[PDB]
Amino acid sequence: VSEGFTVKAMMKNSVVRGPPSAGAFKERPTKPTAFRKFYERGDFPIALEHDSKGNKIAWKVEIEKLDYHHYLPLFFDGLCEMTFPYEFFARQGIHDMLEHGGNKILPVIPQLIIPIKNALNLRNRQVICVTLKVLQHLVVSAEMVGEALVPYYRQILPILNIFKNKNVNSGDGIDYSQQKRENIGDLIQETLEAFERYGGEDAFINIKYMVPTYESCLL
Amino acid sequence: PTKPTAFRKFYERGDFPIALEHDSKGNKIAWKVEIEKLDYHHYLPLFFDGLCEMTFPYEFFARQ
Amino acid sequence: MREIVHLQAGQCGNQIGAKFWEVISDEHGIDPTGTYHGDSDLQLERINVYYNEATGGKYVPRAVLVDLEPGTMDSVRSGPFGQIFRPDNFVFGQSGAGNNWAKGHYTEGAELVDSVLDVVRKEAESCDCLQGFQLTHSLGGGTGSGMGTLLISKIREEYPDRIMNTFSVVPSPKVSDTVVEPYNATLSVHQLVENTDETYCIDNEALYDICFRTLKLTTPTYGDLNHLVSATMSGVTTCLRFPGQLNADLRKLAVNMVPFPRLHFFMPGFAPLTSRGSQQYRALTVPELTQQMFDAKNMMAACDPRHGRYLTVAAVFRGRMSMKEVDEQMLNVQNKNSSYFVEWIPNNVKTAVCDIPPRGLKMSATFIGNSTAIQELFKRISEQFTAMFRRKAFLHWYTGEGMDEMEFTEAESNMNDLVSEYQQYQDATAEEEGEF
Amino acid sequence: MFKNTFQSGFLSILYSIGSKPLQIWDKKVRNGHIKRITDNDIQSLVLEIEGTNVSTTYITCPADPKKTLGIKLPFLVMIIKNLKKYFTFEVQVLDDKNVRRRFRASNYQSTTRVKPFICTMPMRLDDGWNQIQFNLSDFTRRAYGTNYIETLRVQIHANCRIRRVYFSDRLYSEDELPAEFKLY
Amino acid sequence: MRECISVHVGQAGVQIGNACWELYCLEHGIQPDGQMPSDKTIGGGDDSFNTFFSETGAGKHVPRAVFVDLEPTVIDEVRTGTYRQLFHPEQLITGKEDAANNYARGHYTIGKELIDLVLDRIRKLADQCTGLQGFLIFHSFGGGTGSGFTSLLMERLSVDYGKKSKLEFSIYPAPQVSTAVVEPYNSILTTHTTLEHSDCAFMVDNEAIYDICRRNLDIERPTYTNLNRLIGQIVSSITASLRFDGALNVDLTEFQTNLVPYPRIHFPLATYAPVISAEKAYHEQLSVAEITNACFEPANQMVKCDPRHGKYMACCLLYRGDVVPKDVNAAIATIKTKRTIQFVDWCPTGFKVGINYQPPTVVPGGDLAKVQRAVCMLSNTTAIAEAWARLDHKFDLMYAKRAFVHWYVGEGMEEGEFSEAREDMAALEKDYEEVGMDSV
Amino acid sequence: EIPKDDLDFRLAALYNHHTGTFKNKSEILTHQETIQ
Ligand SMILES: Nc1nc2c(ncn2[C@@H]2O[C@H](COP(=O)(O)OP(=O)(O)OP(=O)(O)O)[C@@H](O)[C@H]2O)c(=O)[nH]1
Ligand SMILES: Nc1nc2c(ncn2[C@@H]2O[C@H](COP(=O)(O)OP(=O)(O)O)[C@@H](O)[C@H]2O)c(=O)[nH]1
Ligand SMILES: [Mg+2]
Repeated sequence: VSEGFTVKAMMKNSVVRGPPSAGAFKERPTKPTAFRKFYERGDFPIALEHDSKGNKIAWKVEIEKLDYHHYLPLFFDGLCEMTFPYEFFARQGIHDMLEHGGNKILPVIPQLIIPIKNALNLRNRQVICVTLKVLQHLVVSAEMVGEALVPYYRQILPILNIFKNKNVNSGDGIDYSQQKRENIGDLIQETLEAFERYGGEDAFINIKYMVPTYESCLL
Repeated sequence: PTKPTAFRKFYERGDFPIALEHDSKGNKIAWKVEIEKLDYHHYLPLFFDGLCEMTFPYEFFARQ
Repeated sequence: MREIVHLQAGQCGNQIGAKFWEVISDEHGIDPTGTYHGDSDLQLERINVYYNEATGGKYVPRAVLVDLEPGTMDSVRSGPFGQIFRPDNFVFGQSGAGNNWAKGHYTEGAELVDSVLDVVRKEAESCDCLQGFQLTHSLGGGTGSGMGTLLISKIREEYPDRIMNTFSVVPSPKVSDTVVEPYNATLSVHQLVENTDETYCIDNEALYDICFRTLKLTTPTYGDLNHLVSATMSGVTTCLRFPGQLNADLRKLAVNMVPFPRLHFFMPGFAPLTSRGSQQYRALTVPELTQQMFDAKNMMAACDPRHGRYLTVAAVFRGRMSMKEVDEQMLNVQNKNSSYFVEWIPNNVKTAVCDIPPRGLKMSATFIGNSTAIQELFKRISEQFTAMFRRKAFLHWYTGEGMDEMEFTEAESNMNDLVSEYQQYQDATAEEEGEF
Repeated sequence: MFKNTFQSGFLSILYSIGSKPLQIWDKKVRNGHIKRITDNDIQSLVLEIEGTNVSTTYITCPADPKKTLGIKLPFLVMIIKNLKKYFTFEVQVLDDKNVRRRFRASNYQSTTRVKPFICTMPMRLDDGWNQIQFNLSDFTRRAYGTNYIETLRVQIHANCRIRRVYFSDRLYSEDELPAEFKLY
Repeated sequence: MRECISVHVGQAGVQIGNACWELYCLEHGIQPDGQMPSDKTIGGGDDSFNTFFSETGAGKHVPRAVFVDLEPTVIDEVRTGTYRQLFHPEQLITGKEDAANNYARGHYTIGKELIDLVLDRIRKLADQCTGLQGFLIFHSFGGGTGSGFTSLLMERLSVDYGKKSKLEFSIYPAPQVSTAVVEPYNSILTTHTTLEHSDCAFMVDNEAIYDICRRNLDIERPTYTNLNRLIGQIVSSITASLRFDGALNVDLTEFQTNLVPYPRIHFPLATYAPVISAEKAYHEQLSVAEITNACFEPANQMVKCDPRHGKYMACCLLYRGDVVPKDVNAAIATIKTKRTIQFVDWCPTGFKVGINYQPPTVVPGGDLAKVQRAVCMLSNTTAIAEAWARLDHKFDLMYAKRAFVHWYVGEGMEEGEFSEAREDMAALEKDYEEVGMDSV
Repeated sequence: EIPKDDLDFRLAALYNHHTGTFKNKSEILTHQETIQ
């Protein structure tokens, strides 16, 4: 019945009411993206291979010499989608764009922070599985992406910060979800040591600045 | 009146290579190592602690 | 032996530090012309934290005053105590910013800052051991705010092991003179998170609400509001200037309130504020400093602390007081209201006492309480700014002055940085995985 | 108490491939967690303890606080991973003049202090799956003028990966070891 | 020739000093200026002052103190307050900027800009000595140079002076009341360095002294004057066996052999029984039996730590005044008859008793009364196990999310020196369990 | 049951010295015989 720093709630009997709530750990409303608006219009050279082994993206052009200055900031633009077809070309396209080719991923990563962070601001628990799988794959399948991302932990790490410790507390209980990577506080760990392992020197400071419980391994 | 010793709590553990030849002549302790190269610093004060034994199997190992 | 240099920014900066120096000069007993017509020795023990000696028995501040309008800051000499300043310290431009932070950053502020830094080095190598500097400004205009960003961002780069206080008037939600307020307000704070690590965020409508509902003035002016803010500016750093039973300098509070190196936007207050008709009738005890100082009415910023969680609390007291009663009031409030106060800090309040009160008062106290209801100021600044910036309202007097358009887009997510950080440390739990 | 146990050439008080491994040990978790999977090269499940703090999350060996395991064997061999974060492990002893003395080896100490009950030493893990073979009856002879009788507890705190905790009556070369006790 | 240097570290250590150095100039006849009056003697001579004071030719007494500090405006209260000329200027040595409530600033950043000068004055005070018993230090475990430079003060004194009886008094930070937010980081890092280097150590909370001034002396609203007046009476009685001879004698060495059973257990906990105000002092006759009762009583103890939750290991009593040894032993044996007062079964003897002859002196402006006889207790109970099992969690409340750690890690050290510090309280807490459990 | 006033304060007075804070005299000595 009480409210706070008043003449009430200084009584010898009272029940106080604290703060209402906070917008952390709770899922956010979504927004219309741009991959929707450009897939219906029809510029994408993608179709859907329907194999016996699963589903794969069919390609009607070169994957190597694509215009990645248009496209790489347009599939992270549609990473934030949960309806079935639209998440599939977004997730499966990004892997095949990245493992092909080279010597062009350096000047396009300045323009990717807006739909990396907006993929992560949503507080949903399957994109944070998916978008934190490619951040390991982003750093590996290129050369010298490490030294270009070292002033870029100030903008993407606050959302690894709140969720870095997400694990399972079960004593001798065997788990069965280690096949897929559902468990996020696992996946936030080995992504952060993947940032420090690459990036050269002087990047061990720049996670300790941001996720404060960090311990700079790999001397 | 007596109190239990260190010999009793070291035979149940089982460091000693003592075993009992129940002879028809009598009773003699078998030795599964040479008696010369035993560690007498480690052993001679310990069998003397079994000297305060009255019940059967431990007082025999002390005396013999 | 711990000197400090006062640097004031802009028209409101020179209006605030013209009455702050009346406050210091009257509490150190010195006349309008400069001389010590005072009756103590505690008024000339530690006067070298602020003042400085001339030949013939005069004291001058270590005050350097910056402005982008020529006729503004030579109306400050014409005040009562306005001739105590040495005239070399006055630095002023020719063509003003025009209430635009871009004109105060790139174009017209970048040629005054060399001369400003020359006077700053002259006033800052003179000392014994320089503790720090002070800044005073508002985040509505451009001469104050754009220069106030540029000079702190190029003063920390050469004096980095020093302390650097900031007084910021953040713009108000529901009273708003300047139409182009949110551009300046969301472009200044990413400089003030990186550049100061110490900033007191005060607000004009909260300064109005005290003068309407507590002091009950029929007609408050900007002199009365400036008199409110300077009586907190003094009481924060008394303990440098006066002896204490338990004392605490500015380095003592700066290490203590800030848990992680961004979380430094604080909300002042002042304890025995009383109407003139109800002044004589009301007692002054330490419960009647604590109840009035923690009160959500008598706060000095627009954030209501009942909409969040206190991160750390200060209190600096002035008078002759008893340490048992001073140290039991904080415990009484903190365990009697214990859903606000943060869980993983077990005793959250820091306290100091000083012996020498303000003039005519038997006791006083001052509040600096780091709360997590500062998320709301950032959220409403972001809302008005992105509402204007979605259809690109007034962009060209900032964009024809040498700017990219994506500096705005990064200067909104350097603000959504701190919104989510203050939402993290407010909902963080004593035992983890209790809330997922 | 492992009193009527025969206590042969080897003895083991935990293993990872088990219906219930942490059956005798008392688990205590605070700002942490426990699970059962971590496997770099060997396809075999492994216990987990980690939390941000190196002191609250632990698993003590006697579930009863009073009961003691009396173990005579001169070594103490564990198969525990490296992580490049902290670790402490503790095993206290009993010596010839009937006194309860300690031995702590953690990652991050500079030099060893010797004191009546407490002696804290450094420890350096190798890069791979290290297995450590610990010397009990020489460390109680260098730090004190004692001789060894038994070791009574084992308690392991934060940030490691556990499989096959055991003791040894002597030292073996790795070719001498039985195949179920080997590293691989 | 029995002599001891005094060290008063920190702005809180100066406050302790001038309540304890006004106390000594009344106990002898020394004036504000350091010379006794030509007429108007106070007692019979015999160089009783010589443990603390020292003599020039012309007839002056200057103390064997050194007031070390980093905060230059608290000693300037002493440089112009009434005891202006009692000291040299060279004993009062102030820095330029404080540690600013960082032990790691006081240990590594600032403290060695004032460690050459301390160990040059210390040699000049202690080479004119001949029979130096030890030193004293006075501090508090909240602040920066109370925590930090005192660690460098004594680890330097461990190797410069070898084995002298470097005594430690302290203030341990209270359970609930706390002036600071960085408080438990200091006390778990400074207890780690006052294990190896102090010979004995005295804990006293500020919160408990608040309780007895409110209830025994019955002054509502005490101040920090009335907390340092009481600490002086306790320090007075420790060294009273060294200045004024008595029926029994106990020097500093005969505490250390007699209180502390093992080299990590040197935390006694004190009280002083007739803390009685003068409106209700002179009415009641105050026998030596019923002041032995009030030393044991749990409300009157000086740390929030009562021995009803553990068991005593050794006790040590310091009687003064009009006290005869037959009546001391009549009340020692009464305590041993009750089952509520639990003595441990490796001390069947239990007690150490000293009787001196001089009644405790009384200060003007102070708040107690002039009583014939008094008593001070220095026990050593198992119940100190709650004075770290609270500090550990209150430290671990913060450290498991790394609050405030950037203000010490950046200022000259590394992250592991916190986790080597909680381990020793995870070792000390089991020792107080170990030496308390009964042998079967 | 009590012999003296060392034991009247030290019977079941039900005051933890570590846990009671800022108490008066009368709330220290509170035996179980006054509660029920
Ligand atoms: N008993 C007692 N405690 C005091 C007194 N003054 C301060 N304290 C305690 O001192 C602690 C605060 O740290 P300080 O000792 O003042 O720190 P310092 O030694 O002065 O050095 P700085 O940290 O640089 O100021 C708190 O525990 C206070 O309760 C006093 O006069 N008497
Ligand atoms: N808080 C406060 N604000 C003031 C005072 N005097 C003027 N202002 C503010 O001054 C602002 C306009 O002047 P300003 O923008 O600072 O001029 P500039 O510094 O040259 O850009 C308005 O938002 C007023 O709120 C004062 O005494 N206190
Ligand atoms: Mg202090």
